[PDB]
Formats: sequence, C-alpha cells, structure tokens
Amino acid sequence: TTYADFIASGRTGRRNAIHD
Amino acid sequence: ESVKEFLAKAKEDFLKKWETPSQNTAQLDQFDRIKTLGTGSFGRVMLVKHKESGNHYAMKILDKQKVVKLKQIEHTLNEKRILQAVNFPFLVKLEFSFKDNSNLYMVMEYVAGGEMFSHLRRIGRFSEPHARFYAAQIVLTFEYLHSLDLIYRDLKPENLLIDQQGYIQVTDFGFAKRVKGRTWTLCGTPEYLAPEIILSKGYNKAVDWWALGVLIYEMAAGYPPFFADQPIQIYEKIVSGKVRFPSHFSSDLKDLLRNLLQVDLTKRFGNLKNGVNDIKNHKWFATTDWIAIYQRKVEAPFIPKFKGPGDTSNFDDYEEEEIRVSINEKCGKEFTEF
Ligand SMILES: Nc1ncnc2c1ncn2[C@@H]1O[C@H](CO)[C@@H](O)[C@H]1O
Repeated sequence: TTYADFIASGRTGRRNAIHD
Repeated sequence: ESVKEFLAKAKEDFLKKWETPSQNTAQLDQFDRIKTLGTGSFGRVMLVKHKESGNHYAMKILDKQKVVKLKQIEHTLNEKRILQAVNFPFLVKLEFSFKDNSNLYMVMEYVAGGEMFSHLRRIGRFSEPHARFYAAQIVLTFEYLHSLDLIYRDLKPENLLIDQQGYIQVTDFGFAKRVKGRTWTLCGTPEYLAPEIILSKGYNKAVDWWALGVLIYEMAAGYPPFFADQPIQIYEKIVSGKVRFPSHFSSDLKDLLRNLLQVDLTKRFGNLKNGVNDIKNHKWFATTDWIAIYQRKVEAPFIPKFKGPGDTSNFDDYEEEEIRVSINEKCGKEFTEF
C-alpha cells in the first residue's frame, strides 16, 4: 500500500522549507 | 458582491498599515521564555509569557546573522511588513515586533491546538468532510490574501495551527510576497512546490492554488500525492503531472484535485476567468456555507483539547538553545526597517 510506502519513507516527519 | 464589497474595505485597510507599518513595539524584558513550540528553516518559535498582562504568546525569534548568510533579509522584512498589516480570521495575529543587537522578533497570538500536521499524522487521514471544513478556510484565506497582491508560498500542514474552536490559523509568512506580476524565487516546501516554480519559469498566484490541491490530497489520503526520500525525486514527480488517487476518494474530490493539480496554468482552477469562484462553486463544496465558515459559525468537527493557559501538550518537545544578545549591534543597516 502507498500508505505503507509512505510510512517507511524518510519524509513523514515535519517538512523544512527550502531557501535555495 | 458582498465579497467584492468586503474586500474593498479590506484593501483600503491593508494599504494603510502597509504604508505605515509598526516598528519596535516592545522589548525582550517584558517577556518570560517558557518552551520551544517549534522550528522552521530560519529560526525558532517559543512559548512566552507577558509579565504585566499575564498573557502568553508565540514568539518568533530570528538571528540577524543566520538570515543574512542564508539570504533571507528581503523575505524577513516582507514577513513582518505584511503580517503587521493583514487582518483575517484565519491568519495569526502579530502583536509585537522588535529587535535587539542579535535578533529579530515577532510576538504572535499563541495558538495552542498544536499543528494540523501532528493531528493529521496521528489520526491517519481526514474524512472528506473534515477535510473540506479545513479546505474551505484556506479557500477564503487565499481569496483575501490574493486580493491584496499577496502571495503565500508556504502552505503545509505544519503551518496550519488549530485554534480553541478547532478553526485554522495560518502561521509563518517568511515567503509571502506582495507582488503585482511575476516572481521568480525558488522557495517553499518540496512536496508542495508547483511545477512552474521548479522549472524556473516565473510564477504567480496560481502556485498557491496548486498547494491547496496538494493540501487537500495530503489531508484526505494520509500522504502527499508526490513523495520520495530526496527532494529531487519529488520534483521529477511534480513536473511529471501524473497523479494516483486513492480508491476511497469521491469522484467529486478527484475532480477538484485534477483541476488544482493542473500542470497547465491556462487550465488550472484558481487562475482562470471566474477566478476563485471556479473552486468555491465546485460540487465538492456544494454543502458549503462560506458565510458561516467565515463567521466561525460552523461545525468544528474536531476540537484539540487544552489543559490550561500555556499548555504545550498539543506540540512536540524540542531541544532548547539559549538565546543570547551581543553587546555589539550586529547587521543594523540591513535591518533598518525591522
Ligand atoms: N502562533 C503560534 N502558536 C503556536 N505555535 C506556533 C505559532 N506560530 C508558529 N508556531 C510553531 O512554530 C512553527 C513555525 O512554522 C509552526 O509550525 C509551529 O510549530
């Protein structure tokens, strides 16, 4: 499952904004 | 037109504070630093107590130097400027601004419900209805924002604070720009970024429209429509304009998203003739009383619960870094108007 795929992923935490 | 009439007064109001903004409205000494509420790319947000009034507030602290080295001067001035001037129910209220040798500050109203994110992540997904309720408020917020020649640029669950009434509060204006015409800075949160941005094409208000659609999707599905382990991988997907919807989405939601998540600007809802009204008029939003929503008279489907005054229980725990002040004023010319 995609959800399954998402949880194992590295970006499930709080996401920082990109300057450059 | 009650809108077109409303905004008119909105505009007038914004203009004024825009030309004559507020400067150095306070001093660190009046505040009691409690806990770190959260973090962002340029600095931290701490829970504060106002000694004399006894009020608590969220205080945005920025290090003059860091902002410089990271090139956020213009943006940082943009944020205070614009913030000190807007006024809508779904945006945080800034109360005090001020600086010192070392840092810049923004004292905001403390929204204790914690981040939309934390809740979103916990619960798993949102019922389309529960989503809508939130959406709707961003739809209104963009409507106001945009009409002021303002561009948001950083919508993400992490910036959507849930209030005592379970209503949204949009925080962090660090990439919000007042801009008639095209802009070109590459900034935002990777997952939310519009193609035009990535591709360095020069972009407008419609990026805010795309993020909305990414928002609704992350809301109702549990994950963003474009994810990977490295931003690059994400980018390729965005420009791919290839999206998979969960079997559990309504044909209606699909519809909305398809239009918001439109790679083509001359086709993306929000950027057309009818403007916003293409969105607001959508079947998806068929049971939407924009007025009640605006009036905060609607059914808060969920109400975070706050123990007491200054309760940081709906927020994660952060590591504490001592904030110091140089006996030497640093980067003063660059920040003259803060
Ligand atoms: N008004 C506020 N009340 C509480 N926390 C806030 C407020 N504004 C910003 N924050 C926190 O700091 C972070 C800065 O983007 C937010 O995601 C949130 O964690």
